[PDB]
Amino acid sequence: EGSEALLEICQRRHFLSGSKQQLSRDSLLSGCHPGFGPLGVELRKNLAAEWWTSVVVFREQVFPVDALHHKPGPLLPGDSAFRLVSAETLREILQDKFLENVLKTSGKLRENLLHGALEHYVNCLDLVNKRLPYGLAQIGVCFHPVFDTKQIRNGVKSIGEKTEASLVWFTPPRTSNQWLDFWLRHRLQWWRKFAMSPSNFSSSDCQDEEGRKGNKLYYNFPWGKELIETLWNLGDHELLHMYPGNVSKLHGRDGRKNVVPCVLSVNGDLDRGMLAYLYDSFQTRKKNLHRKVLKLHPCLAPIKVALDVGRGPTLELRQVCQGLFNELLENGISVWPGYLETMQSSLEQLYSKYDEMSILFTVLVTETTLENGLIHLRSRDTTMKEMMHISKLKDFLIKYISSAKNV
Amino acid sequence: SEALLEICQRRHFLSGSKQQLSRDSLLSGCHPGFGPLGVELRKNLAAEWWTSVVVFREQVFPVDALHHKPGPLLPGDSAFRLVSAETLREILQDKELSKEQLVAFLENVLKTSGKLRENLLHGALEHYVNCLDLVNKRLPYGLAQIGVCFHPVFDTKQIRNGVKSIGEKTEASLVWFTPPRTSNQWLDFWLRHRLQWWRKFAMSPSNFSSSDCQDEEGRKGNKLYYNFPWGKELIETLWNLGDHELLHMYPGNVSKLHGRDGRKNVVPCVLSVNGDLDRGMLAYLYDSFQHRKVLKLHPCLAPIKVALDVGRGPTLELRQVCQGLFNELLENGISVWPGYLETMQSSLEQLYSKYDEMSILFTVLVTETTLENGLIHLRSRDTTMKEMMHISKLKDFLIKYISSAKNV
Amino acid sequence: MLSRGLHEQIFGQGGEMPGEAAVRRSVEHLQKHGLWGQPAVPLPDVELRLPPLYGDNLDQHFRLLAQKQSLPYLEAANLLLQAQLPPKPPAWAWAEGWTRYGPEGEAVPVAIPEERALVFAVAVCLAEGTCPTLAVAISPSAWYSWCSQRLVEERYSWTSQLSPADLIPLEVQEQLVVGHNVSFDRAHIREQYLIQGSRMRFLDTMSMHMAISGLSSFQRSLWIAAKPAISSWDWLDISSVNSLAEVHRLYVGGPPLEKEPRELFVKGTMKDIRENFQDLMQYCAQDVWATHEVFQQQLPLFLERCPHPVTLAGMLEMGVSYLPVNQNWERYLAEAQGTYEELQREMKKSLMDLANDACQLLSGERYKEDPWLWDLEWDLQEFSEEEEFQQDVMARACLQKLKGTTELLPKRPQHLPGHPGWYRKLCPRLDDPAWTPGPSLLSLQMRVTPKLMALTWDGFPLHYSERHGWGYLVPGPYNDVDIPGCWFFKLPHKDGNSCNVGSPFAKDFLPKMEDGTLQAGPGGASGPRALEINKMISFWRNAHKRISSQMVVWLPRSALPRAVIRHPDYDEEGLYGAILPQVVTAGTITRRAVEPTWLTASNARPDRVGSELKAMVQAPPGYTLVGADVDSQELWIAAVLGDAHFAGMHGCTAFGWMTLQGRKSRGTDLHSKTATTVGISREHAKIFNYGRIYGAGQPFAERLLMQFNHRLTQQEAAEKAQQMYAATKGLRWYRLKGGTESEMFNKLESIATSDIPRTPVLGCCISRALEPSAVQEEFMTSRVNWVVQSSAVDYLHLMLVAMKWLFEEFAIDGRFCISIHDEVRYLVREEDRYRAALALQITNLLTRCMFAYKLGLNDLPQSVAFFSAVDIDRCLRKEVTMDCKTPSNPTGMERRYGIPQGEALDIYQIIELTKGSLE
DNA sequence: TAGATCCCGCGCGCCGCAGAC
RNA sequence: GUCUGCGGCGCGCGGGG
Repeated sequence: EGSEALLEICQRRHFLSGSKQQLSRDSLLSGCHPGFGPLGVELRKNLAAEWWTSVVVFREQVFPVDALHHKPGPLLPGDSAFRLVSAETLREILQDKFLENVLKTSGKLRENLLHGALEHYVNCLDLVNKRLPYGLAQIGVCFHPVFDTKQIRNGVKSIGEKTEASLVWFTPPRTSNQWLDFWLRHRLQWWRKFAMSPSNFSSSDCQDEEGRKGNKLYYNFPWGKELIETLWNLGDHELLHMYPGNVSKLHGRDGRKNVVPCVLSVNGDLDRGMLAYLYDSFQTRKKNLHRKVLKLHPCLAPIKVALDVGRGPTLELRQVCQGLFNELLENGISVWPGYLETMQSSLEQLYSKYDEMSILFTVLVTETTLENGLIHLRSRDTTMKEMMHISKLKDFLIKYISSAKNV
Repeated sequence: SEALLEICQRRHFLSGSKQQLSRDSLLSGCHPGFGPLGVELRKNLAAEWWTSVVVFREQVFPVDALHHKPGPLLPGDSAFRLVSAETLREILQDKELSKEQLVAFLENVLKTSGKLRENLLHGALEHYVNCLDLVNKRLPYGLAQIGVCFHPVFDTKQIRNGVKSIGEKTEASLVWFTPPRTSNQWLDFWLRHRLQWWRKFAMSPSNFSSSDCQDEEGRKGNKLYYNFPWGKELIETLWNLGDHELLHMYPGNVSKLHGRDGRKNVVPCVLSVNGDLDRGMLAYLYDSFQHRKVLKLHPCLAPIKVALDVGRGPTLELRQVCQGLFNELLENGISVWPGYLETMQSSLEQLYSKYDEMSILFTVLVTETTLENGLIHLRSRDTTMKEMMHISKLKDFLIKYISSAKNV
Repeated sequence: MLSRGLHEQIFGQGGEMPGEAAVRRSVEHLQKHGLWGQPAVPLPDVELRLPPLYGDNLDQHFRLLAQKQSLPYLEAANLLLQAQLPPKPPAWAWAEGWTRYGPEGEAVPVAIPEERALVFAVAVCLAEGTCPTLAVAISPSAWYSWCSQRLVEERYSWTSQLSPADLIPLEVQEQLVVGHNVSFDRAHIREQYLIQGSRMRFLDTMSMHMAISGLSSFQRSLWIAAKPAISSWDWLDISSVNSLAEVHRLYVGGPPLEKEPRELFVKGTMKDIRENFQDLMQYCAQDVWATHEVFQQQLPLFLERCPHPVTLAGMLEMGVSYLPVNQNWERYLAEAQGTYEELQREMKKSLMDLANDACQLLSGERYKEDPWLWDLEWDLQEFSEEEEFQQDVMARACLQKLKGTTELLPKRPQHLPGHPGWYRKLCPRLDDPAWTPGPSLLSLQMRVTPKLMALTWDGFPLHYSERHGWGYLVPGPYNDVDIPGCWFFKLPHKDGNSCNVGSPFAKDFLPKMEDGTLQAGPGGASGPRALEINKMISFWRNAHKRISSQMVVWLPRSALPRAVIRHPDYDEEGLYGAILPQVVTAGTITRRAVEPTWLTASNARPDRVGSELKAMVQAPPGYTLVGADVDSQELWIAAVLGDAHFAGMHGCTAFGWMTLQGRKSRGTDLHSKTATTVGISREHAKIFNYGRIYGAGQPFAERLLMQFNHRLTQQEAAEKAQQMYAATKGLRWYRLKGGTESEMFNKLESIATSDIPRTPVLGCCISRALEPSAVQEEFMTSRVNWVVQSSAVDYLHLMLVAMKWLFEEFAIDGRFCISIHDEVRYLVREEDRYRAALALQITNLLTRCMFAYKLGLNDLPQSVAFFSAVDIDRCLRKEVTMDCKTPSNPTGMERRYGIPQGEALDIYQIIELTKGSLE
């Protein structure tokens, strides 16, 4: 009814998502989609960059860490869901004699990346001189099992992919509560940033079966609230579990006292958040506006400005775009390279195409640009066109983006 | 030449215990991950690759390739690094076997569940059609992606009979679809550009080299080696594989995988460029080494640009200026190591030696003279001349230095 | 017992002469109006052992208690009254500390003044915060000066307790202090922020000025104006406006006090104070002298106008309030300000988005048909393979240069041509004034924001054409109230809202968002949220100035008592502080205390950012707040006054019958049961009922009913006379307000026009300016409000003196009374906290009985002889079991759950060893 | 009842200083 | 020089408790 169905058109169509005619919300939410389009990849990259800048940059005592996509083979208790079947049907044991069937002593793909961070804690303690309050951040893909729950329609469990960004913060036990509240507030504000309707990013409190507390952040999709980020206060249970040999090596210095740190893990789903921002950017009844457009935030839109030409008496003078394009390519302003299709596309269709692609500004070079150069600049937020001058464009765009970065 | 791995282990350039990474097992991915400095160096290298290959070409776009290929009824002829490759419980290669009805070819095994990718070409070949739809059928264009790939490891006995291992390599891949005519010209163009890019950050570019190789699957091939001190490893590979692989995919239908070149419909020829960013980082870190122990990484690749510190003076009324400078530098996008909050007042010479071993472009020291007239101390990484300079202009000097280093 | 329900008593004579005629009249009056037959549910009998009373009655008991409390300070006041003032010193000293100025201007440095009585004044410079800068005091011995030690150039950055002055001797006994706005001075005296009580008490000449010939709020507009409009003008020669100069001129015969024109204190710097040390010191000494003169002239007037000693003891006890915070106050102020900022940004972002979306209607002149934005401008004004091309021009075709113009680009000559005129006005200049993108400079207060948001009521032309938001806004030229708009406006009409701005018309759209024809409509995404954000924000928006900048003093570790040690909550890097409410003991026409940010009717309410202000009053470890709210104070007072005018038994006038028998739940009480059923609105009737016992008029009732919902004048209080016909049946004649209905308010009028003190309980006098004898006037409503509020403040004083007496009788560590809107809270140590509750209940036994002792009464109903409950908490809040909105939850703060007690407290005894539990 | 008025905050002018056509 | 940008200075009208 125009919500979550008219948006998917102009997504796979504008290559913000992998185009196969999926048209499944559950597939996107589960991570079984074929993939993201180049615009979707750029949007996810921008979102990851913003997360990195806000979490580990502008924040001392936070450092990067890499966790492998797979874990070692042996010393791996537990087993997969479908591998745990021995009820019946043992007629054929014709095979002579790791191998076997009890988990085969085989490695596993990582479901969460906090295990790698917890492993890396001891090595990452020397760079802070054992100062307790400090974090390890990482963005990486996580592999999860998912199924339709229809008999065995797909047979083996389907495998879903989700780009998770995790920060594992080691804090003194005494200061755990206020640090948890501060991280919850900061993450909620960050999510509410870049949002046309920040109220849709809600938060709630939850408790573990061990009594540990945490918070859950949700985005209000048109069908209902969906989880995006989870903060948990592990309380050094797993950190001590993985190091049972001795605690002297594990003691870090807080203030003037040696203590075992408490662990707080905050894990957010970048793909679900990217879908949430896509939904938020799009707008219903008796609006009297029309004009479909993705009003993504300038700080994370995939393409900033679109270059074009029009009514050019000389296409040899189209070289004016070149260099200017290069001028925008310096200092990291991404540009949609137009003025190349050489098609009889009216201005209205081009404007609609750029609006649906979340392009902030449309720059048009006309015949009156060779003398006293003026380039028609149209804005995505409001459909009005300026004149401006060539030499001031780059700084202006920078200033615009800079002004969008903060307030 | 030797004693370098110890310097890597210290300062967290390579994460691991005492001599676990060792000499071998670094060429393959069967080793513990990198330290924070190593991760940041990898990120900088990947950013440089992306800037040189993707953004500056205006016809190369990112592509999203999944780490797994479900492959309904996958063919039985492949490397099969992960025959299961489903959620947990990867059963490796498992050659032969699977004779019993339990875990037979049907259901699990026989690569029916899926596989874990070992190259980035397949995802690009799958997104080929959609990316033409995006480009509007203009034949010459590319698809780039940086991602992890999984390979099998052999020999290097771990326990008794070889148990194998998932060698993980962060590879940067470009798949370039160009018309069959002048495909060799595009091959030479990309070879020259990639070699120039690899030599751009090299302190001694003579080590970087190239060689030619011929095979039957591709018309021509090039290989970049760097000539590591022990020998010539392989850091990059370029293959003119041909339109044949594109034909195997989408076997049915016709006039679907061809595009417009010169107002003529032609089935494209594909070139595969594949560079090892892990081995590239190892190569750059090796060449940066050189009789003080200093890592002369390129300014555009160094993980940490500048570092702040306090020299004597009162403990208070100095953290304010350092914090302000730190905030300004980070607001301007320059990575800074906050050494001002370090306690215990480590030895000045030892501090400088440690800071040099970490490959920091400039060491900034703040004293009471800053409170008097705002003049910080500044030491260069390689020239080791100490000079006085104004605190307000430090950001401008640093960004100018980075820009000058970037330009040749 | 029995007799329609009375209490059990252990004091008072037998007596019991109800009178057959009086009982018959009561019965026959009860047959009509409320029902007579009602067995009801008698309450359990309670037997208690009160402590020994003094005198033959309880009136003499309270008199003796008041004299005992007030003698050590009355002696000091008398000493100050007859003291002889030596001449002012010629030159004021500059040395740090306290300097005494003996005769011939002899300056001697001393540690502290050893004086039993003085007049104090402290001045502050706002530049370096609120720290005091200079002080001058006088005493019967000599003069004293204090330079605040600010002469040194040293940085402290607030957060200190040594900054204020020092006036309490260690005595290792009375310490009366007088002044004008003495609460502000005692904020800069020190040792008043200590958790321990002190024997120093403060008197504020403003509270003797409000009590003696005070000025009404309505009368203030005519008093300033002359420094059916016919009225007398005989009252302007006896009243002032509470300013020091006017009060001194009225009460003391002398030249007008000069005012310093520079006013370096409010706008200046410490350098200016150093340069202007002498003149400012002289001005401060002049103010102190003026205050001393007013106090001397008013003290015998104060005793004469309040002959009962209890009033002075009550003012003495009221003047010492205490509000600990314990490091959460400044933390509470940062969170509230942050939330305010984010909501302002979010609502600001919504308005900009609405403005951007509003640009689309110019694409085809679609704004002409828009009912919302039709009248705006929308006026747009026009007025080597790669080397060959790798560089090329290299500077974006540098051949292009700026030819002509170069004026429009800078500043705003050609500000954004092509855009709408209004959008152009909104946007800032392109580069210079810290350019921010979008239609910034847009805020709630501009005339265009309603045009972009809300536009409800079928119209919302929020224009300033002498009518504000225009509209007939009801059924029945064309397009006067039609939905599409585009009105011709051939002849303007202010229909519907005929009053225009004549009414007070204040804060009426905040509750009209909930239904009330106040919403955005067609937008559906960002319109309503802006209104909802404004609803959350409005309180803090105009309260953050007062709530912030509250003078908090943090005590040092050494000054903490032994209560803090031995407790688990000790030294968690904890900063313990106290807020002095700075409350005038009497700041209105009556003796009711006035405080704009602590004595207001507000509590922790949802959807309000700045709510829960009363919370975060965290007691220190080892102490807790024991408090109680008086159940139906003024309603019961008016009912018992009417009963006493009517007969002896309380169930006689038929108003007290509903007050006693009626209950909130399953009862026909006047609050939310009777008046709501008679009226329309629900839960607003508890304001309409108070608006008749406080003595309003029918026009005010009609206006108040109008603010509840939209109705025409016929259904207002002009034809709908059912409330005024019943209840206060006024204008009753041919009977010699008097009689003929269930409420007896004629006693209040008789009290007002009797020329007595006109306080039926303790005999506190009325302001000279409002007396009919002094000036005949038709301000009956103000006078009846005066008497009822007088009874209220007379009730509060009685509780205060009783609680003080009960605390000083035994070894109870409970003091620091705090009075907020008929709710008394005390800070008491935990070890005796239950006892502190018990006494409070007993207080209501005597206080009510005192109201039942005068005016020829000797009995009281059983139910009203005790409090409903006593709240024993660790923080201040309306109810024990409540939460907060803006924070995550009350668990974020250190707010545990108390115990309202009730009947549990009554099982103990008033001795130190209760039921063997202690020791 | 009591109701509040300096106090911002938002609108109008008239008077001048500049400036390109 | 014009009404065209840029200042001062006055004037209204309304909410606050």
